[PDB]
Amino acid sequence: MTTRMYVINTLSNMHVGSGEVNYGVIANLIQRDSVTNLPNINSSGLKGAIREYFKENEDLVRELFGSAPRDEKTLPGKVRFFEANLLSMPVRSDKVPFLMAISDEVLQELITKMKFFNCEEATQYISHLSTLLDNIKTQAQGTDFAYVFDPLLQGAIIEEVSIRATCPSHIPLQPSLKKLLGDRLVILSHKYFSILSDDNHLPVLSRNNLENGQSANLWYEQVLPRYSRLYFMLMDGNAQSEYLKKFRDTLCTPSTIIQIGANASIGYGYCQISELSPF
Amino acid sequence: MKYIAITLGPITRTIEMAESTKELWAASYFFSYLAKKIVEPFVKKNRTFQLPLINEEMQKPHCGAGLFPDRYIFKSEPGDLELLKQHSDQVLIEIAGHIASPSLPGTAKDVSQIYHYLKSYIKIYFIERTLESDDPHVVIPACEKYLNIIENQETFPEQEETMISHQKSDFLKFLITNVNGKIYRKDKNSIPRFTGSFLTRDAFGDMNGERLFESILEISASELNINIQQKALEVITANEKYSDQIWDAEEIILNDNKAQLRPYHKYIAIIKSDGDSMGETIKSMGAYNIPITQLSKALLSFNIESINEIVAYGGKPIFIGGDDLLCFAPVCCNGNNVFNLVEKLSTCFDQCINQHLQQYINACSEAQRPLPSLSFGISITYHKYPMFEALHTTDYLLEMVAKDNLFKYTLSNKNILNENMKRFILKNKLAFSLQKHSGQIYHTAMSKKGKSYVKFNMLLQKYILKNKDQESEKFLSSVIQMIRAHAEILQIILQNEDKRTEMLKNYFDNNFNESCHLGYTGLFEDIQTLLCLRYQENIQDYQNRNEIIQQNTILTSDEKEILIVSPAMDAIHTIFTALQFIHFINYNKD
Amino acid sequence: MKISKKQIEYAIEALRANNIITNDNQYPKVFKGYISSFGAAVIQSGLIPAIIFFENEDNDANADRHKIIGVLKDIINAMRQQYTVTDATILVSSQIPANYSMAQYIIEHGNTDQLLKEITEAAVAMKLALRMYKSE
Amino acid sequence: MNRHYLITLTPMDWFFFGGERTLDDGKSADYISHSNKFPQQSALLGMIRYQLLKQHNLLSQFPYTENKPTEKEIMKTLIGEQSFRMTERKAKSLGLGVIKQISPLMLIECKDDTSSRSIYFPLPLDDGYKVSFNETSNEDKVFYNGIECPIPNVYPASRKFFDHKTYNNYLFWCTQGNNQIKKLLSDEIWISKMQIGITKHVEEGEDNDKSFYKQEFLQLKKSFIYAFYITLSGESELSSDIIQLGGQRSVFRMEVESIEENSDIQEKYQTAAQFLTQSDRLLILSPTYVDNLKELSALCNFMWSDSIVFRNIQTTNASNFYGKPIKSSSKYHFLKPGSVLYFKQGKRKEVEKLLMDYTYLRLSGYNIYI
Ligand SMILES: Nc1ncnc2c1ncn2[C@@H]1O[C@H](COP(=O)(O)OP(=O)(O)OP(=O)(O)O)[C@@H](O)[C@H]1O
Ligand SMILES: C[S@@+](CC[C@H](N)C(=O)[O-])C[C@H]1O[C@@H](n2cnc3c(N)ncnc32)[C@H](O)[C@@H]1O
Ligand SMILES: [Mn+2]
Repeated sequence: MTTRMYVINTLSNMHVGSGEVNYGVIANLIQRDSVTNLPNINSSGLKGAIREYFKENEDLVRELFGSAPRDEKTLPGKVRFFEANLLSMPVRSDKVPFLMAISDEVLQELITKMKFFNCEEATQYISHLSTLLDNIKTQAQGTDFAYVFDPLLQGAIIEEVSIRATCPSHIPLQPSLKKLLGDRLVILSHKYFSILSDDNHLPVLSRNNLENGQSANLWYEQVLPRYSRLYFMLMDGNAQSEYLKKFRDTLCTPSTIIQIGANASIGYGYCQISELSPF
Repeated sequence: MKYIAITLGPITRTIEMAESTKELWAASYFFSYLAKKIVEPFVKKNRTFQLPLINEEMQKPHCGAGLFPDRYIFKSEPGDLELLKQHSDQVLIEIAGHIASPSLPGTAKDVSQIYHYLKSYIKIYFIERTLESDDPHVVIPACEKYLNIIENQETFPEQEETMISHQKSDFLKFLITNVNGKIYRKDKNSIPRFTGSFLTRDAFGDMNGERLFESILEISASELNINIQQKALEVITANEKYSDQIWDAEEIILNDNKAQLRPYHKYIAIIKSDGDSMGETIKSMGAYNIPITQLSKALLSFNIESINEIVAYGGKPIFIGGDDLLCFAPVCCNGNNVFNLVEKLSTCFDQCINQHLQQYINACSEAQRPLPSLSFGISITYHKYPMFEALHTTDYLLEMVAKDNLFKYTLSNKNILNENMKRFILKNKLAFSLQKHSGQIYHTAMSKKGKSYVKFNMLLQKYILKNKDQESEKFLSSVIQMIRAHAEILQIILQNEDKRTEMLKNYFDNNFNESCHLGYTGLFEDIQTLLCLRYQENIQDYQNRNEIIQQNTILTSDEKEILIVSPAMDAIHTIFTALQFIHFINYNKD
Repeated sequence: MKISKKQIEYAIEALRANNIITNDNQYPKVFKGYISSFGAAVIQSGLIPAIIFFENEDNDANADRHKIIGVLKDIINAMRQQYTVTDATILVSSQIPANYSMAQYIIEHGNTDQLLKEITEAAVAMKLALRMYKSE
Repeated sequence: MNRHYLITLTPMDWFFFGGERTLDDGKSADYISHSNKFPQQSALLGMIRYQLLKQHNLLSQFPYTENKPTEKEIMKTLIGEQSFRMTERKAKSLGLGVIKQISPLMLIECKDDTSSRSIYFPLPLDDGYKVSFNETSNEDKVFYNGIECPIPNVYPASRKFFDHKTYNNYLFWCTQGNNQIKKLLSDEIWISKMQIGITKHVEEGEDNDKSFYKQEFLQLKKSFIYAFYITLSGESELSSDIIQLGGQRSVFRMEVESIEENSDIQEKYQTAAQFLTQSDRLLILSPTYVDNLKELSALCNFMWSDSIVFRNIQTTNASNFYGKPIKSSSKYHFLKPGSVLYFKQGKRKEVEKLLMDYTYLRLSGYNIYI
């Protein structure tokens, strides 16, 4: 009945359009945070996607998300949606197809956000993540780092930024932290993550428009890689317990897939919303 | 002696109040009308004017453009103060009456309420200084600074009731919104006409050709000899305020003319120009003994010739007064481009400066001092793109880039302007931006001082297709992507001082080494020459500026990188933007 | 990929240093074909056979084909000079000795994935930098 | 009996404060919606009333009701019977319930050494310049729309004259330092982003392709928070919670801190503003309203001022609350904070009497000067 953390875990490519005026080759760019330039989803897009999924359940939509745009009478929604910040991203590797890349700065920002928002299971996650971050800083000692926690993953190569994965044996990764951040997790410096998540390294796809075999238009598209993880905060205010429980159970159902992003018909931005499990 | 200086009008706010081209024109001409009516008694009483040269020609209607500025310095005999006060009150009472209930779409109006609103809104401040010298060079800046400080006193209406229609209090936007009047019908087989307000009948005259402006498409697309406004008016009046309906109908009518429709017909260009350091020019004409009346003559002649050129090209003059110009013109019509119009305007300004300021031109020639010049800001946008955003973009271009006010503003906010840094202020620039319907935005800046501008204009003239008539020069679109992709290599080539031209020619020959490219040697040579000229001008203008900016310790790294411009990359971007504009004009989705 | 300006600069300096371009910005015509064929040979055959074929002196060719291998070695040396020396990095920054044939270096310095990537990038840089000059 | 609190608002996300919504009226909306840097005092008062009605669980939920007239009476004596309107701008009492006095909203900087707070005010429009108003008489007289005024001779306090090409006081905010006045740019305080929004076209219905808009969202710098002072009468508890302030469901966090008793919040605000005092002029600290600007202009030689727009959402104690709210039929213009009034010789008390004649606005947080 308070602020809750949700994880997105996109199962496909995701393209949430900024609508910004492009200065380069990529016509369609993805939404990025103003301050940190990390990929993000606007709260309006999150609310739109979740309302689209639940649109059939009219009472739940009216109670939680509010009235329709054409409704003759307006009811404010009881649920407040926040921005979805990038948690982890898949990066190309050599021993494995990919690794889930996280940075120290995004971990610190997540800790600050949970402290500021006071999530449901905030305390244990804050304590364990703070201990992990302090151990990481103790082992790094001001140097650029890339730490794997699976012993088999030692010596892994991040392809885009040519760095090698080290294994600190005295830094334990708790199972809940693995469930939150992902499997085959790599913790590296935020400079490496910023380079990996910048415009020159995010996947760019060429697209065509053909009329009777003649190309009408050409443009390039930017997408967020599949299996990337994003987190947002949901504030319910104080909604009906039955509608809120229905919303949480439907969201956490393994068979529930939410479409966030532009290209729905060609399978862009299908995700599985998770809840912060108790530690 | 007994000089009088008059400043009037919250021009920026009223221009902000317009969301359409016709509303912008009405707002701009409202203040010209006010100034004309305010100053016509003093001109009729034949007193010497030290600022604006008010002759018979400026009082005549000139294609619906406002030639009357907002600042007037005026020599007054005793008895002009209360005369000016009473005339200001009377010219508020009139106009308040003129907006009461002519053939204007509305319900009813209270003359006293309109007069109160106009008095609370329209700024009318005048200063009667007692100076000791009759020299214009002394009286003009001394009164100008006091006018500048006078402009900071704010007067506004306290209450604005706008609801239940018939008790309105915002009448200026009623005037600008309803300036074409109410479209009136009197027959089943005739041409519907606009019952224009007092502004239209004072601006556009009353002698035929009375197609008053309505929606931007008619000048956005005026080369097809299609009376789009007549068809739009007949379509609107065939069924059943009206600005949106006319805009939609005009768009549809332009859509059924796909046969001879080119993509630039839906794009509109905004032109803004200001005088490059007119105050320092006046100081120079104070040092060398040249009267300022010659400068006023040159400015008035340039204004008249610029109005004529804008009308001949096919655009619309919004405001041309003093050193300031605002024009709405088609991107390309009847074979001429926007940049052709800009070149013509620059040529007209130079011709008027030479004709009316020959003594000062000769003095500054051997003295090695800069001459008066025009900085230009051009914005081309989709017709549906917000006009406020387009005007803000044009202002940003002109002021910040073309007048180099980014450098000066960043330096002054940190209080490091000094004088050696002031030596690096660059004028005589052309800022141009084209934003597509998808927001691709091509922007560049160029210096009109050297031959790079001439070569740019010649390239545009050469490689832009003319309408079907005998052959053109066969522009090649593959060079656009080559320059973008090979930009760093071109920078490396440009940085080689001894073998720059040979390396550029060799690179273009070796990349475009196929049989088809034998017909594009002229294009390759032209772009090579333009690139070399632009790089030379850029290094001359910006090298020492970049070194001193980097050597500065106060400025932050981000502000340093914003202020620092790379000469080679800037030249490459200019070539890229020129080629993109050529391709945009040339290509049509058949 | 995208064109690397620093590698183009290294290619220019190595082409000048290995006596490919004369005092005038001109080179013998066959070197264009040499540079273009080197990458295709590297892909189709192995890296070692291609380096052996192009590094081979006393061959019957219209010009000095081993000069391109010299240019490649110089570019690789410049790249390794510019490499960042940090822990948890993959690249080895030791320069290739001037008394060493490239074939011998690749022979006794195996696991040559980094060397393969460097050689391909240097070949691309050589191809793109040779276009600034004219063929006699 | 009269407890005074200090309320600090921390922006938990991007916030949006509504503007005029239009440069005209009728049915038109604004494609570009811009965000005011500050909320109206009406927004603060309504937030206080809503939070009080949340603490004492008396809320207007689901369609419409009449609210049990005994509950109507208790809600009247709690929050008043009426919203903020400028019709009662000369009333000697706020007319609300337990709410008595609200200070103008302050920009407070919180440092790492969280023991002291820095209060930031807009830079006075005359800062760094000297204005003289030479009175040798018969020299030169300004006529501001036909009223006599002495000529405003102005010089930088460092001669030359006012160069409006270098005038930039309107871009700066200021705070007290143990030396000179610290100038902070508005850019360094507020971060602004423009968001594009559409309604997804659900077919088999709607003519709504027309749903397309841009909005401006403002974010405060990490060390900056909003704050104001409130006086609550008798038995009235204000608990820290999560509140709504501004459009688009902008969310904030209250910290309710009870300062020592027998304190005057007006005196606290004026003590904060003391460092900007100049004896030859009046500095407008909060949006000031005068019914007629003519008398004010007659009372001073120069009005280096600007104007802001005001329009309140007017709701009765028992209103619909689910529908288009009724807004003040009249759009009102206030004097922008940081404006300076250079009065004539003497007559400072006359201008002060004119300004404090509207005690209702003074209690709310408007018409405050130093
Ligand atoms: N008709 C005119 N005759 C003489 N001077 C004029 C005339 N119109 C305007 N001026 C001069 O224009 C000056 C104001 O110019 P403005 O502020 O537009 O910019 P500028 O000095 O031309 O250049 P910039 O914008 O680069 O600073 C005044 O000092 C005034 O003397
Ligand atoms: C930005 S305003 C500043 C002062 C303002 N003109 C006033 O009197 O309050 C100055 C600019 O307004 C423009 N301008 C002046 N008179 C105008 C008019 N009648 N119509 C349109 N623009 C005008 C010119 O570009 C001039 O340089
Ligand atoms: Mn000007």
